[PDB]
Amino acid sequence: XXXXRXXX
Amino acid sequence: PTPHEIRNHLDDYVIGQEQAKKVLAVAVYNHYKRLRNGDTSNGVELGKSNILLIGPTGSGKTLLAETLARLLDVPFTMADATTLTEAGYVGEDVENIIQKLLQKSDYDVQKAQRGIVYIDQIDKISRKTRDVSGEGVQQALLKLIEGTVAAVPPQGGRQQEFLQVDTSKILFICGGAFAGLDKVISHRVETGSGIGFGATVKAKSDKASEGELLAQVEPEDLIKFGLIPEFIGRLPVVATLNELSEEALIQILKEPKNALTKQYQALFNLEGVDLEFRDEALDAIAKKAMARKTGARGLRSIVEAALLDTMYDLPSMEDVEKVVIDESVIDGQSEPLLIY
Amino acid sequence: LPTPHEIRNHLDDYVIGQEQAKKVLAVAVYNHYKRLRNGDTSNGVELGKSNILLIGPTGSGKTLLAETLARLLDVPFTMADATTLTEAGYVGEDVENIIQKLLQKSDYDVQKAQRGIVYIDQIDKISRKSDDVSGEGVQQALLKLIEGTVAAVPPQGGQQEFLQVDTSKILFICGGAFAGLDKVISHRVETGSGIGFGATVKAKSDKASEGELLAQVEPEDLIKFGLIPEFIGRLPVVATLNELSEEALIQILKEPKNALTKQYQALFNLEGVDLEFRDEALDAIAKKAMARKTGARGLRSIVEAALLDTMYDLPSMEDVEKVVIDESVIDGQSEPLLIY
Amino acid sequence: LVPMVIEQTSRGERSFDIYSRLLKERVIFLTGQVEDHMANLIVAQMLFLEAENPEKDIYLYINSPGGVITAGMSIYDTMQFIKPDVSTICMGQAASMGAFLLTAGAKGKRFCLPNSRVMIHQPLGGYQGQATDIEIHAREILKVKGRMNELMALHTGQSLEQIERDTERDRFLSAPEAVEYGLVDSILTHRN
Amino acid sequence: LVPMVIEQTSRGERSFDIYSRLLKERVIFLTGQVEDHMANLIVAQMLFLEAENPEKDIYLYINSPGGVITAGMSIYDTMQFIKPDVSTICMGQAASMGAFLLTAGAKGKRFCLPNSRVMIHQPLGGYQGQATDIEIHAREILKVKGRMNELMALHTGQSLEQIERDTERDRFLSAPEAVEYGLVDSILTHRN
Ligand SMILES: Nc1ncnc2c1ncn2[C@@H]1O[C@H](COP(=O)(O)OP(=O)(O)OP(O)(O)=S)[C@@H](O)[C@H]1O
Ligand SMILES: Nc1ncnc2c1ncn2[C@@H]1O[C@H](COP(=O)(O)OP(=O)(O)O)[C@@H](O)[C@H]1O
Repeated sequence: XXXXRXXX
Repeated sequence: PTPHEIRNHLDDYVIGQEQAKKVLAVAVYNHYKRLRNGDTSNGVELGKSNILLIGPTGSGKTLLAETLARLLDVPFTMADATTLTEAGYVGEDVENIIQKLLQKSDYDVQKAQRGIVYIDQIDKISRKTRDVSGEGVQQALLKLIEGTVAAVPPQGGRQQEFLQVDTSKILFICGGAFAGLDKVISHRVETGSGIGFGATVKAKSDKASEGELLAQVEPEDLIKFGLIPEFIGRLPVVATLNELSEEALIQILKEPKNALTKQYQALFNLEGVDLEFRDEALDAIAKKAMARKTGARGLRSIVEAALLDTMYDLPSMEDVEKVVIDESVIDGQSEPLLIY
Repeated sequence: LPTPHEIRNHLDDYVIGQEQAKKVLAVAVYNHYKRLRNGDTSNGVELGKSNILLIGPTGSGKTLLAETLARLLDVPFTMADATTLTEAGYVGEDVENIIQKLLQKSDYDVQKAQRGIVYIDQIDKISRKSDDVSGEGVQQALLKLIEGTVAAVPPQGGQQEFLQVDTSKILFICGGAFAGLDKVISHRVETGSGIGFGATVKAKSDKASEGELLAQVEPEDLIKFGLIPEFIGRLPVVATLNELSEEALIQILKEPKNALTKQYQALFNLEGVDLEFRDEALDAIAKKAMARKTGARGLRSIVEAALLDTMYDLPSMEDVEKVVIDESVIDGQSEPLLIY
Repeated sequence: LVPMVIEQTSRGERSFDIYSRLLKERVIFLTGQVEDHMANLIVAQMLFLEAENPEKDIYLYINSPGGVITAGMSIYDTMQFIKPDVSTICMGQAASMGAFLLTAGAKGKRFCLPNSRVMIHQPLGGYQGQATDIEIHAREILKVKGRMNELMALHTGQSLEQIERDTERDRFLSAPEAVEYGLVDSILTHRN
Repeated sequence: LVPMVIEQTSRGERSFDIYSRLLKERVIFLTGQVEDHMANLIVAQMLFLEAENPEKDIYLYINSPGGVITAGMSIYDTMQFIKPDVSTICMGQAASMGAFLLTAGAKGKRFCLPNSRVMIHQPLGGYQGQATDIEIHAREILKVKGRMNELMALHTGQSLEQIERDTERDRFLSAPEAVEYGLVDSILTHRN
């Protein structure tokens, strides 16, 4: 549904 | 099919793109030239002729496709990839496009294989829980272009029978405004700038404008954007469209029956009042339109922004048989003169 | 079933100017598929795989060798690019996508995708920067992939299941261009020079071929470039393209059956008109190609731009049986001659 | 010693010297006597700014007691060659050669501080040797004096005859008198 | 002090001195007196540019009152040996040796500023010792004078007899006269 993709 | 006649009809509905019309007439004619009597040549692997349109916003891409469908005898489709979800998800699937093509051809396989395909907003599928409208759409479309027979249930399925309609014979027109495609081309063409006396120094913008920048594009430049090289390999043809011309803006408001001037004219004719637009006001509008960098679509802003006071005050006003718009009106310093 | 001599001729038909590269890929692919037919029924078990690593200039036909091979071999092929690749979990990409791409050719492969081939482009872009998600880190992830393993892959995207596919059997061909590698090997093997008086200057930029130096390339030189020796150990086979030649470009348009010159010739055969391409016109295309530093890839732009006027007017024109092209026409100062 | 400053940018923090920070904004400093080394450094700065932007005005602050003539003429020809308008400002003092580069700026973009002072005189020289050699060096310095007066009249607008009489000996000009004399355009008393 | 500049590149930001930035664009500066140290530094710059690109023109800006002859001849032989065309420009002044390196540039790529000045004279020397040693050093400097006049005629196109008469004493040449004299090709008044 919702993708929480984050990279430091 | 005549390249000289197809260009004459498109000239009626489209203006400002002379080079692009020549490209479409050649590619379109080469597409049908192969289907009717082609693939009977001494040399094998005749390259499939395709089209890849590229232009800014309001460049008339939709109009060119539409004008072709009306002129052309076979059917035409307008299938964007904004909602094309792969693997049969809730949004949509690529198979429906094949289905919609048959509806236009009335389940005629012999007539549907000779059809044309056009897609808008192809930049949105550029590769970046899961991704549904990303690079996945390229994979499904890739099979459609390279060539493959698919299975479509006739009438949606009452048996499990499908129609094995070919796809290598159908033409495809991938076109959409590519945002940011100018900085990438700028790096290659600029090749730095000299600092000494003899070396020439570039100004703020001499060759960095959208016009004369896409013609020198290459396939490797699109790879950095996000597209797949195999997808671009199947479309060796490219069509570069100029942003706009000052003279074309004056013609778009006078020759087309759907011009904005004629629209507002009928809006006031029902009220029992006449309207007029002098030539000095038309050319002034074109200078302000190009500054907005939006195209013909952003032309209504300049018109209604000027006729706001003219339309708001109008109903209360009486004995105003005709209204004249002077060049000063576009500037906004002087109000339009009223005729009693 | 095929042999190295038979495949050499087929490769020669579509590729030229690369003799050593043909023998390398021929014996490599020949012995690779021999291992699949025999499997491990012989005394020897777990027959090791031999990978291939190509190094050559840009537009030197590296991709064509892999594409033409897939047509004759008939096995599935994919063209992956390593520029987007990122180090295990970053915004750009993950290695998992590559595995599904190969299956995407047929979308259903259990004992059929193991025998497929894969190509990689721009391998030098991931060189270990020594000042990382772009550098060395990416190479570490590919080690286990090339050595052979199994990755879960949803077939067709969908079941509540995933299919396991081996990758030891799957051969990999890492293609790429290593610019500036001549300086590293020159000081090591031939001579330390280029800056001194007695030292040889780089006068032979185009007079002589850098290729000859690349033939003496070794894995130790690749370590200084940035690659990991462990990564190069998995790819013992080495292929070195020498250069592209002006006379070769003339042969590229005449010797290959799929030459662009022959496509237009076949296009007008059904039309009942003859086509011609003089030798004085092909040499000019070679100069324009080298001028844009693109090779054979930037060839259609020169041809299609020149024949746009002739092709557009050919259907309209009548009683024309032959077309002649001259060197002046390529420059754009002349119009091609027409014979009735 | 030169103080170091930090220019806050989106990419990150960067450390610059006070003179280099102003160079980024198209500002060059002319300090001390005009010599071959100091003059050749300013020329490289002007060319660097030309490539970065040929449409942005350059500002040249001059505080110098003058110096060699040949070193100064290299700067004058550069300002006229490049397309950007080289704005000049006089801080503290502007001697014979400093005044020639001051008035050589773009018309309408020349300023002088309320308490600045300009001084103009004739070229200085000398020679020791045979009489034949003295005549050669005398004719050369005479041409320069005539050439320097011709260009001074061109930018100041005065007549060549007036410049010859005023440059026979040292002549100091206050900031108000310079405006009336055509040497500058206005005075930057306060920031409005 | 040398100002620092930032060269925006795709890889990242880098800090360079004003002299090093121009070196990246095949530009070398010849400032001050010509000596063994300053001359040996310019030679290394030319070779570095040769390796980077042997087909791009090099630009040499000269602002110098001259100096040692042997130091200058090392530069002249280098310009002729390398394949690239060494373009020369005169800024401020060009003395005897500065003029020889100016005219030694590639034909058709020699320029002089509108207010630049060139000066040419004969070699200078001297010796103290026995009469036998004075005769040796006198014959050597005479060969150099003859050799320097022969090469001057080759690039300027004039006759050897004319160079001998014109180089007997100091001779100043304005920018227009240098073009008429074959020393240069044109004048870079404005940027077109
Ligand atoms: N070539 C053209 N000639 C005449 N009118 C045009 C032309 N292009 C655009 N217009 C006008 O602008 C309107 C919108 O044009 P569109 O073709 O829809 O713009 P567009 O750039 O194709 O939109 P996108 O970017 O594909 S969503 C048309 O209904 C016309 O009124
Ligand atoms: N021998 C050849 N015959 C015909 N075309 C060639 C040949 N060599 C290269 N090409 C052209 O080069 C293109 C492929 O270039 P490619 O090998 O992908 O470059 P790179 O080596 O940088 O990957 C193809 O479009 C093909 O037409």
